Amino acid sequence: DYDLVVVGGGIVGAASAREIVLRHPSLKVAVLEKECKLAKHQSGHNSGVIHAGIYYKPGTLKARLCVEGMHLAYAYLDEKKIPYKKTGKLIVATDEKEVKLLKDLEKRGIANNVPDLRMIEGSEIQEIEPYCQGVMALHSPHTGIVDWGLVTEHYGQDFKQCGGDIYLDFNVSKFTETYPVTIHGAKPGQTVRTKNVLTCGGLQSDLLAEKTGCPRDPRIVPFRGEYLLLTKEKQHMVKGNIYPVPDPRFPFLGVHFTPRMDGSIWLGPNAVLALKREGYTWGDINLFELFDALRYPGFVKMASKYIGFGLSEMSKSWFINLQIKALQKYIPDITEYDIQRGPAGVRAQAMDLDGNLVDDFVFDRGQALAKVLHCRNAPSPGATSSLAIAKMIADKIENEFSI
Amino acid sequence: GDYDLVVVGGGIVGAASAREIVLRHPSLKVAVLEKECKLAKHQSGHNSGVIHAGIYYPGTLKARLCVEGMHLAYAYLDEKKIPYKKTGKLIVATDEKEVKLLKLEKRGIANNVPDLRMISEIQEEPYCQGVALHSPHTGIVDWGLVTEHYGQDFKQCGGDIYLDFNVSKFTETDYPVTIHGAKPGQTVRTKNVLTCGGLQSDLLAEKTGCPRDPRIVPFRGEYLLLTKEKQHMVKGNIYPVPDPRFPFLGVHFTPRMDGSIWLGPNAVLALKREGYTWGDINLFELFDALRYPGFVKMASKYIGFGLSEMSKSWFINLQIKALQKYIPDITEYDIQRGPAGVRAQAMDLDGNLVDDFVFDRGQGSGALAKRVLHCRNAPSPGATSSLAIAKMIADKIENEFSIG
Amino acid sequence: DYDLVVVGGGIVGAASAREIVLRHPLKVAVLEKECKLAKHQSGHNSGVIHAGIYYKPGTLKARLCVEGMHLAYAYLDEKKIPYKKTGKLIVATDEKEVKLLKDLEKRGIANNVPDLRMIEGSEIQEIEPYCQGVMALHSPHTGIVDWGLVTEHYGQDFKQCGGDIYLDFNVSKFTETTDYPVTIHGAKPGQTVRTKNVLTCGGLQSDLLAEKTGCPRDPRIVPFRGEYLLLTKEKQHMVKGNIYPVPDPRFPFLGVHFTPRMDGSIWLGPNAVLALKREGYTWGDINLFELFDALRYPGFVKMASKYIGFGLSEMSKSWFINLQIKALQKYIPDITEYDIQRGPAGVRAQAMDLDGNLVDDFVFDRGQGSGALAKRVLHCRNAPSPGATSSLAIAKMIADKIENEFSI
Amino acid sequence: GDYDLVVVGGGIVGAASAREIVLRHPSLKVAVLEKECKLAKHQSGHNSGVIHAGIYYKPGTLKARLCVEGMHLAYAYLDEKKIPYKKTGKLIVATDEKEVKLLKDLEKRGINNVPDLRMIEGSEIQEIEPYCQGVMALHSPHTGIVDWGLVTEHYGQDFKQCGDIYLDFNVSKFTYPTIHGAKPGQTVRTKNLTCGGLQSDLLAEKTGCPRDPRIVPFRGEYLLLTKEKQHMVKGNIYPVPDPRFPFLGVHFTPRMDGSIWLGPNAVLALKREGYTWGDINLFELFDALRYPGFVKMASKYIGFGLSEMSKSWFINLQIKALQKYIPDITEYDIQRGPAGVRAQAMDLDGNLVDDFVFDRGAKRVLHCRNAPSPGATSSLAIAKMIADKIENESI
Ligand SMILES: Cc1cc2nc3c(=O)[nH]c(=O)nc-3n(C[C@H](O)[C@H](O)[C@H](O)COP(=O)(O)OP(=O)(O)OC[C@H]3O[C@@H](n4cnc5c(N)ncnc54)[C@H](O)[C@@H]3O)c2cc1C
Ligand SMILES: Cc1cc2nc3c(=O)[nH]c(=O)nc-3n(C[C@H](O)[C@H](O)[C@H](O)COP(=O)(O)OP(=O)(O)OC[C@H]3O[C@@H](n4cnc5c(N)ncnc54)[C@H](O)[C@@H]3O)c2cc1C
Ligand SMILES: Cc1cc2nc3c(=O)[nH]c(=O)nc-3n(C[C@H](O)[C@H](O)[C@H](O)COP(=O)(O)OP(=O)(O)OC[C@H]3O[C@@H](n4cnc5c(N)ncnc54)[C@H](O)[C@@H]3O)c2cc1C
Ligand SMILES: Cc1cc2nc3c(=O)[nH]c(=O)nc-3n(C[C@H](O)[C@H](O)[C@H](O)COP(=O)(O)OP(=O)(O)OC[C@H]3O[C@@H](n4cnc5c(N)ncnc54)[C@H](O)[C@@H]3O)c2cc1C
Ligand SMILES: CCCCCCCCCCCCO[C@@H]1O[C@H](CO)[C@@H](O[C@H]2O[C@H](CO)[C@@H](O)[C@H](O)[C@H]2O)[C@H](O)[C@H]1O
Ligand SMILES: CCCCCCCCCCCCO[C@@H]1O[C@H](CO)[C@@H](O[C@H]2O[C@H](CO)[C@@H](O)[C@H](O)[C@H]2O)[C@H](O)[C@H]1O
Ligand SMILES: CCCCCCCCCCCCO[C@@H]1O[C@H](CO)[C@@H](O[C@H]2O[C@H](CO)[C@@H](O)[C@H](O)[C@H]2O)[C@H](O)[C@H]1O
Ligand SMILES: CCCCCCCCCCCCO[C@@H]1O[C@H](CO)[C@@H](O[C@H]2O[C@H](CO)[C@@H](O)[C@H](O)[C@H]2O)[C@H](O)[C@H]1O
Repeated sequence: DYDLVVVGGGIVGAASAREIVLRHPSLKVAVLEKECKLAKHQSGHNSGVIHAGIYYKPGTLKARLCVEGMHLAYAYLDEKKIPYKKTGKLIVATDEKEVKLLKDLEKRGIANNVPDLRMIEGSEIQEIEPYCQGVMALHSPHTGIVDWGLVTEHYGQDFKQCGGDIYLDFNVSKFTETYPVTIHGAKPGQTVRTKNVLTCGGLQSDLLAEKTGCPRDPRIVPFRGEYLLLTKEKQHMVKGNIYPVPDPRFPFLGVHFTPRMDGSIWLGPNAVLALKREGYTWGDINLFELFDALRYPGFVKMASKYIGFGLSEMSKSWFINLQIKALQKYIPDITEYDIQRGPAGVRAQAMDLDGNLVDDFVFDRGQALAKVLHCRNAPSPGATSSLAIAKMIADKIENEFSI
Repeated sequence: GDYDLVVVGGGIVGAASAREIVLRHPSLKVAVLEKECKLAKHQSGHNSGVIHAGIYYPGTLKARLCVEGMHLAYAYLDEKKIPYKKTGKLIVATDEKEVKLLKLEKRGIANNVPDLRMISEIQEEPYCQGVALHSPHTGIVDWGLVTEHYGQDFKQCGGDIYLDFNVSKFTETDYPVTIHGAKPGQTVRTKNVLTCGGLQSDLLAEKTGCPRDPRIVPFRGEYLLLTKEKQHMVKGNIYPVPDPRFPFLGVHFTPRMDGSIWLGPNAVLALKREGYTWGDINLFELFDALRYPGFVKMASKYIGFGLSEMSKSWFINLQIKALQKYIPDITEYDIQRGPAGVRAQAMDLDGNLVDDFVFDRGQGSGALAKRVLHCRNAPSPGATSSLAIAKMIADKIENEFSIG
Repeated sequence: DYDLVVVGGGIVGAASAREIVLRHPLKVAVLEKECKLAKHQSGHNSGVIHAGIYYKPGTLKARLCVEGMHLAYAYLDEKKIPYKKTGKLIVATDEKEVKLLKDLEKRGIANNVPDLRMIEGSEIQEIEPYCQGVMALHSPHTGIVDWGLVTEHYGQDFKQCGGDIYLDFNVSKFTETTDYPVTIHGAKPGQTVRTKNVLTCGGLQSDLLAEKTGCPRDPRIVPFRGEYLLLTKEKQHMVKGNIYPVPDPRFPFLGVHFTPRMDGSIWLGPNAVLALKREGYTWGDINLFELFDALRYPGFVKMASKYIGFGLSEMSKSWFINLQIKALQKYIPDITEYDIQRGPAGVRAQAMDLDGNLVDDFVFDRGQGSGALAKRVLHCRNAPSPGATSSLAIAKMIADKIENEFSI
Repeated sequence: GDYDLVVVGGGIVGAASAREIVLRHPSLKVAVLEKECKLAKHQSGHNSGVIHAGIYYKPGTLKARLCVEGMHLAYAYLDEKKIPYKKTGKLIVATDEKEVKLLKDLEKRGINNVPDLRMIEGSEIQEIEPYCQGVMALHSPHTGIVDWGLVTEHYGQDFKQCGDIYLDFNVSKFTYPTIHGAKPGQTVRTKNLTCGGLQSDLLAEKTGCPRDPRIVPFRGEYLLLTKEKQHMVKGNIYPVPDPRFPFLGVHFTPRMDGSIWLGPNAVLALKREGYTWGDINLFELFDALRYPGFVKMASKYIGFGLSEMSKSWFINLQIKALQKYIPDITEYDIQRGPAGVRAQAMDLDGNLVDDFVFDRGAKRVLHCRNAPSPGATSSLAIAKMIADKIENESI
């Protein structure tokens, strides 16, 4: 019924299916999503920041796609008239040990050609954020905030305006050979036949790849990202984004202060090991989803080296008074009575056999069903670089299937 | 939009109640809010699918609603032209004590289950044995499809079904109550509210002012699928003689409209409200069910019964020794594990399992109170008695909400 | 240093050591890890002296019981050890239990149990006026005793003939050095004992000690806690003797029985609950090393495949004692939950093969090869039930087994 | 009726008090009731055997008063009875400039009338420990190595030679107005204290004392350095610990037999006598976790306690911290050794008790629920304080 279908209604799958039919309008492209609407998981529960590209090492792939995607996104928001607020980004250092890291993020950010990056001292910190302390800060006024869930839906809008079809409530559960390939949903009779596919399963990147002939690695390890909602009384204390100086050994950016479109400013997210693939709450646990997460060889290797950082993140979440004490190192005007537990997101972090966290493209196919391409990982961050990542995925697909 | 009445629940009880209230009053502006993407996505979409004739329940309301609902169901199935098969039920006894309990025959004759005969005798079910009761008016149907037709009739009467509407907060506003969904900006204004939340009967009732009791204790009903190489060994429904102390009818043989033979369901306590799998655990929803005062009181009396259900689930080989008492030519190789349903069992603070109607509301004569009525439980079988209990739910809200 | 070492100060190890020194007046020592002898199974038992009623006629388990019973009474009177000889009344609950009790009557008189006599009706009131039932089986020769006190007398006779008892000696390792090739190391540093041959009756650790020589993991020791209930002193007059239920013949467990102790107390038990620890006498005692290994045993998965229902039954009645009372009221109905109290417990050293069966026979095992430790250290990994009553008979069997394995 | 005074607990505290009591009044009928077979089978038998100089303790405090006095009393007792010991330096070593500040406060608090407190510079470090690095350090040569289990046996040896140690006596309930044991018939009546280490809270509840202060077991795990490199550690090597906790941190310490133990750490034991990780007790966890003060301390000190468990789960991380002192140790050079359990008392607000705590019901009983640290070196000094409190409550 179709030529190629994209499995995944996330911002990556929507932007890829959009980009491929814009350049090739003669291709019947469909999209299968297991949920009611688009961007229900990662791209629907994010902090909503358009990143400038500072943390990523120059000359790498992630440093190029982020800077290119940040300009492609801003140009896309004006064409579609999507609301967005360009607020300041302050990477504030609190002691003499973090400014050395801040000085590395300084030279690393300038090499990526981020627009108008300045390094302010403690005197000018209140000039951008009057309520924030710090020894030194890094100001990136080009960063902005946007609802990536609305951005994801606008991708699907332009997708089917060119002839696409978005099949929502379609839980892909099996691939069969009959248009040679055939896709089967969770409901009986719900089936779609095509020639090739391209999956962007996000949190189920590996499980979709296990139903074609790909190995278990790289396994998707769920990391919950919890947020705290500051009360409306003190929303004026944060004008823009206030980021901390993170540990460069991990891709996590740490809990930060971030405003949103609805005037709400949120505190987060953290790095909490989710005991469930879609474990948005701490109580929700799946025994089968962690027996494999524990029997995975790479998990024991990462835990052998980085168990202390994951447990202290879980410590600051068990007792939020510890998290407040950390946030007071930046804005000491916030107490435990000025916040309340909000929603959270889960990160689909890839992991190899050695325990490293993957931050690179991971395409895989079977060893008819083989030669079905699975995008098991995309470079961070997937939201800002979405349009740039889409073009790169729109190049891998045309050589794997000859379009 | 603004409405007169709002029904929270896309199940067979919420849809039939919403369908009944608009047929009696076509001038009403009634809406339906369902948190899932389709009607009958839980209990009404994960059931055995057999239409009961009320042979186990006389003089009460459940025995009247089931037989009346069974007659109204066959009339609705023929009017809307929905496929159904009169498979017939065969309640077989095995031991000598089960013969005394089956002599269930007197209660079924009083309830006027038509063509009820005490049978064992012969295999005129060929492969079934044992030392029985036949009622050929018991049939099977897709109750999930029946629920969709209730929504089709409700939409044809001017009603709107809001899907993906996860009700999360009732606040005060001509339409003095407003309803908040999960997504920001999802708002519906109404005058009076009726909730049929099924597995979330108590949680929805808590957002108005109702007490914790009765609590909804999840009981997962796992099913085993007899493979196609032996589906011919069961022609109609073959039920065992159950313990009258529990509403669970025990693991039974039941054919489906697609020709498959399903074996079940059992009674395994789910570690989650929507725990359809054995491993899915919600520590919050688990601790509250156990810390509920009525749970330990019920566990102190019948935990051995629930443990044998779990043991037959952990080791399937123990389950077939029971099934071999009815059909001995079934091995461990002829069956596979299938899907499951979770029962919204209501339980009081004393431990007794609720089986009657439970309507609850607020207290202090406010706006959220008196205008939001919660159906915390409906008599079983809910699917078969759906058209029957919908008439009594419509009568309840007509009195409670004053409708013309 | 010594010619023979018997590790384990239980009733089986002390009887074998006492027997082996009387026949060969040999430098033999006894190593016990605990403070005193009979600190486990020999000191945490029902204290009943059985006659061969339940056991198969003509088998070794049935011969040893009546042989050890007659040897015990002769030994109790010889050493002036206090013992009370009441009766064991096995009552049937329903007609289905009358069929099993009829077989136990024929199975008991075949092994010469003096003197079996079936009773029924109002005759049950003549022996126990508070207990009911359809039919019963009377055994006037069944008595009670302090098996822990009996075990200490075995070591008393063992020391009265030149034997040395090593207390607080936790055997940790078996190494080789001659003339005494095998030395035995303890938990404390420097504590060592050299010997020519070693015999191990470790009870709950018979498989762990055998693993330190070269013996396989099977048969594994699976701990089964046996909890007791204390009948209040206000109703201890309601039971005059031993009231036993007819047990399932598939399991060696005799079932929760009414049993008086010689201090006047009436204990109701024991049950058969799986222990989360080899020496887990309480409900909360959990050792993850011993828990996560009893589950990884191949026989444990096979045994639970067929008898998990009987085990969860025992556990459910252990969590809610009201269920246990409803079972005991089928015999003496005037007992309620207010008339009981949680008491101490014992742990059975139940051996299990790889197929899941509970072995109840003699299991001797030595190391592999012609080395020093493999040919001089013999492990008794299981003894026939009951080890306490059959102690004198088991000791003679073990003594003959040692006389052949080591040529003394 | 048999004895006049009964000391429940045969640890180093119970043995020293019973020994001190009979020397003052040789006419008293005194007995010691120990649950285990030998004396010093628990806390006193499972320690680093260090005679503490007393450098961490604030001046003018009671803990600093008994430590400096008990250390001198212990050195006189070891020579009087000819007990083997070795006087090696402790050498408090620092790392970064942030650790030098706390090391400077340790030198000021010590100069508590500590003897011969010299501050090593850096090049002189190799003259005391040639394999240890660091920036600055604080030396004190009169610290000692000792078998505290051997000393406890000598305390009871004198007590038994001055007029009875009842071993295997698990004191159960209470009834010369009777002390019951675990075995039926095991009895002994007295006219007048308990010093149970990990059970001072449970013994007090047998006569009507409140649950507070509770005893929270903290397992102290040790690591045995390989015998092939048992020469890199000549004396003690202690890190600069966080002053908010009584734990001195994992340290290098040699034993009488030449072995060197690395530790102990502070890992929450899941059992009162939980000497290994897998040994847990559910009843003793609903005790500690449901305790009101435990949640208060956990809400403030969970991060430090979680990293301790992380270093215990993976020695991978533990040696990475030890290499900051001597960097010539690998993973194959270490091996998991034995451990001890700390009888840390905790009040209802979460604070860790560090002073004397005596509580009675009902009048003839007196439970020393806690004693100042370190109880091993302060054994003779603390015993003098316990003997003064029991004489007043009218010997
Ligand atoms: C807490 C959090 C905060 C973040 N904040 C930011 C930020 O501030 N800025 C930024 O640039 N990035 C941010 N990100 C990253 C960004 O959200 C993700 O990188 C991006 O959404 C990845 O796109 P995706 O489509 O792969 O994710 P997803 O949206 O999760 O894509 C997966 C989709 O596939 C569907 N699916 C899965 N399995 C199947 C199946 N079998 N059949 C059919 N459909 C299936 C899922 O339902 C889902 O819709 C954040 C991520 C997290 C977790
Ligand atoms: C395993 C099993 C087998 C059964 N077999 C039979 C049989 O053979 N024959 C028979 O007659 N009966 C049978 N039944 C009974 C029958 O299925 C139920 O009685 C019936 O489905 C009850 O109707 P309901 O509306 O409560 O269903 P439900 O679907 O459970 O109704 C609850 C609905 O409300 C929605 N909801 C909950 N909370 C919210 C919220 N906050 N906001 C919005 N929506 C919300 C849920 O998504 C759901 O759609 C069976 C039941 C079970 C569990
Ligand atoms: C609850 C219960 C009730 C019973 N009731 C009865 C009854 O009524 N009548 C009856 O006849 N029988 C009864 N028995 C059975 C009888 O008690 C046992 O069969 C018998 O006690 C076991 O003898 P043993 O010598 O093997 O025992 P144990 O006493 O268990 O012997 C093991 C000994 O080995 C020692 N040991 C272990 N490892 C080492 C080591 N490394 N170094 C040194 N020493 C070590 C232990 O300390 C211990 O003392 C009962 C058993 C139980 C559990
Ligand atoms: C890991 C660790 C390392 C240490 N290192 C050092 C060090 O280097 N230097 C230093 O000076 N100090 C050190 N200490 C401190 C010192 O070892 C202890 O503080 C000291 O032993 C406490 O004395 P105690 O008698 O109360 O202890 P314990 O020896 O525990 O005394 C309690 C005794 O009473 C018995 N008992 C308990 N309940 C009962 C009962 N009901 N009936 C009968 N008997 C009972 C117990 O069996 C035990 O023998 C260390 C402590 C620990 C835990
Ligand atoms: C499964 C077990 C293994 C777990 C896997 C490994 C997980 C690793 C997660 C690393 C921690 C998350 O990322 C971490 O966030 C914290 C908290 O914001 C940052 O912390 C930083 O900012 C916070 C406030 O925001 C300051 O109080 C803090 O002093 C500073 O270090 C770290 O710089 C960053 O490294
Ligand atoms: C607090 C939580 C603890 C659990 C609470 C109590 C839960 C009670 C569970 C009841 C068990 C389910 O319901 C029970 O099903 C079993 C097994 O199908 C039926 O059992 C019947 O049919 C089976 C075959 O299916 C026959 O082998 C059996 O001999 C017969 O009794 C029981 O008659 C019925 O009572
Ligand atoms: C870990 C997985 C495996 C679990 C282990 C399974 C072990 C098997 C358990 C056997 C149970 C103990 O042994 C069992 O005791 C019970 C209770 O006393 C006896 O039961 C008998 O007496 C009791 C009262 O005492 C009566 O209420 C009962 O009707 C009668 O049958 C059984 O006849 C006997 O079989
Ligand atoms: C129950 C949950 C809460 C747990 C309760 C609170 C437990 C508190 C324990 C704190 C940790 C133990 O004590 C802590 O030991 C560590 C490790 O040795 C010391 O750490 C010090 O020495 C180590 C080496 O040993 C160095 O690598 C480290 O850089 C240095 O800081 C800390 O200075 C001390 O504070």
